This record gives sequence, C-alpha cells and structure tokens, in this order.
Amino acid sequence: DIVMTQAAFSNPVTLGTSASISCRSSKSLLHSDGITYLYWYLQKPGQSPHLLIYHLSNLASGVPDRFSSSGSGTDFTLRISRVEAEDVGIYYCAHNVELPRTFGGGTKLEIKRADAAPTVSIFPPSSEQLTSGGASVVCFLNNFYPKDINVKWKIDGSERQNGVLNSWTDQDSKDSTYSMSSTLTLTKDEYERHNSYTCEATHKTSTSPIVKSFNR
Amino acid sequence: EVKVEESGGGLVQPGGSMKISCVVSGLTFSNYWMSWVRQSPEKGLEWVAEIRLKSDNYATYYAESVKGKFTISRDDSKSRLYLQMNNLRTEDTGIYYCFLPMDYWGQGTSVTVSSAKTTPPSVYPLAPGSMVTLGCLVKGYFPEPVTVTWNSGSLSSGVHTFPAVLQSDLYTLSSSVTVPSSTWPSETVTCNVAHPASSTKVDKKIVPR
Ligand SMILES: [Pd+2]
Repeated sequence: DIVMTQAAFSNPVTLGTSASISCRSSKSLLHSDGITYLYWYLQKPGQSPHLLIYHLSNLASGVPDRFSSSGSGTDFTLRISRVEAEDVGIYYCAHNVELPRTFGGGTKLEIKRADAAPTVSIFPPSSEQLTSGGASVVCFLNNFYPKDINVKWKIDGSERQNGVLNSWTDQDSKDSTYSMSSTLTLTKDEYERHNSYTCEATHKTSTSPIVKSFNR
Repeated sequence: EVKVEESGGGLVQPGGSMKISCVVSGLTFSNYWMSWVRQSPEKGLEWVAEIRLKSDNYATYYAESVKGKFTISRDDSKSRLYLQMNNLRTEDTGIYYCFLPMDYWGQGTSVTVSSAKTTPPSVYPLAPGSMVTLGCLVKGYFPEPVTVTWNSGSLSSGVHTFPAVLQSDLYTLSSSVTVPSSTWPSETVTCNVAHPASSTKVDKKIVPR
C-alpha cells in the first residue's frame, strides 16, 4: 500500500494569517499524463469529508481561493492564505494512482484567537431524574480559549472527584472557542445526603476560579 | 446537486452480519464508480470495497482486511449501492461512508459490533436552579450515536453537544443551548433526541424549576 504521511497537528494559526499543511507519499503520484493525482479533503467537525483540491492544485467547486496547493510527485503543501474560523477541521491527503485507495492520517488545523474566559453554568438534577433514582449534576464551561482548563467539584465544601466525567468539544467553527461539560453522577441516595454542590473552573484568563453553586 | 445518503447501520453481535446501502441522486448513478470507506478513531479513513460499471462486468475490489467478509454490489435501476458484511468483528465498528471516487461523500452510517445490548437513553432537562443557558442530559444509552437538536433544529446557533463518554457499556452526553433571557420561559425550548438503534425519538421541554 501507498503510505500518505501527514502530521496529526498544526501549530495554532492566528486568524487572518497563513497556514501550511504538508503531505508526502511513498510512491510518486506524478503520472505520465502530466497530472499529479494528489487530493485534499476537509472534514469539518461533525461533518463528512468533502473534496477541497484535486489533481494537486485544482480547487473544487465553491472552494475559496484562499486555498492553494503545490507539490512534486512525492511531497505536497496545502496553504490557506488568511485563515478564517470556518476553516477548522481535519485535512486529509489522498492519492488516486492505484488500489487500494489510501488516505493520510489527517492534520487538524487549530486556530489561535484571543483568550476568552469560560461562561460557567451549573444544573441541579431534574425532578425526573430523581424519580428514576439518579442524580447527575451538570456543569458547562462554555466558549473559552485556549483549550486547557480545569474543573473542581465540591460537595458541602469538600472536593469530590469520584463520579466525575468530562467531555471537551472540538474547536468551534464560528468563534474558535472550546467548551467542556463536567457531569457529577450520584445516586439519589447519595445526592440527598448533602446540601451544597459547587463546580469551579480554573483557566489561564484569571488566577481565581469561576465558581458556580446551588443548594439542594 | 449530488446527494449521497446511507442507511442500514445499527448494532450486531460479533460473528453476525449487516447489510448497508446508500442511494445517490443528482447524477446518473450507473456512470460512476462506487466505493465504501469506513472511519474509526483507530484506523482513520479506510477504503474497504469498490465496484465499477456495467461495462466492466461490475468488477469489484476489496481491502485485504475484508476480502472474503464483505460483498459490494449495486442496483443501477434503483441508484443504490450495497455492502454485505459477514462474520463481523469488534474492529469492523465504524462509520461507513459511500464514497464516489474521488468527488463525493455520503453522510455515513454507523455500524457497531459488540456483545452489549441496545439500551435507549433517558433524557432529562437541565434548567437553572442577559443570556440564559439550558441543556439536556442524555444518559445510559448504547450504542452510539444519538442526535440532539433544539426546537426541531430551529435553534442552531449557540448550541453544542459534547462528545459521549462511555462507562460500563453505556454512553452519556449532554447538549447545551444558550438563548436570550426574556425568550425563555416565555417562548418554548425543547431538546429532541434520537437514538436510531432503539428507534427512540424523544422531546423534552425545558421548564423553569
Ligand atoms: Pd504498503
């Protein structure tokens, strides 16, 4: 099989500046017919891949001319001239000179933007969930930048790690931020043994955590 | 323009079988080559099978990892492609796309190969105890995926659904929506959750506590 090699990640790219994505192929893709059969696909978050560039340097219909591509039979470069929020996603290179058809691993474009503090919201368990015997406490830490962030749960002032599960979104196509949910999963039995529930977000945008709480 | 739309995915036991298909519109189907490409976090994009045209005696090609297991076929009169997948293993779990080399992709259909059982989600409203943030907790389901929308898709901006987390062979996820304060509860906000594998469609109105 032809191996298409591309790095997993790009150094974050400031909005409005240049991104460059490399690919190489273990076999020349330059055909006797003049064409280099190298293709680029973009997979935006939650989307299917779509064709970006074909035959090395040709833009697919609708693709913005901020996109361009160059290369030999074996080494290739995708350039986006002035990156926009919408361009985030995973960029895949592919050949079309034989079977099997193979793809590169994908290179994720990260956008760099201004630091943004998270907006924190905490939610007590629904009456419905409590009827079912469950008590999950949810905390959303929304639209922050950069990606790195910490959440701490407290029950009646004491730190709780047991039953905490965290999930991070991919970078937002619109504002280039990230969001994270932290869910504290309790049984109704344990939830009703305490009163005050707190989630605290620590992010580089302040030395003080953003603290949200409720009393049961 | 061209539309490629897969169906037939779901859950099956290791050793079992599945048959998926896609229908293509907006081009003359019989004139295009047809392939299936699967996507898993472990292997990325993986081409698995391709079928050529009636003039090629419907010639077929397979990835070495699935030869003998998978059978690709097409019904030009119905504009439909099929993949028959036998003796499935856990590693055959993935999103399967119809890929018309090299220009078109479908939206994928999810195939899970697992001995765990299908379980529908329980859906619970997240209400607070200038903008207001609401949510839906979708708990205790198997397999992936679920889809969450808000007001049947009307609320699209200010929404994000977080990746599902697996515990004890059940998934949980949440979705958050942020709207202006005046609008809710005055106007209704409802999360709509679908879990194709159990044929569950649920709507949960978010009401003030
Ligand atoms: Pd090889």
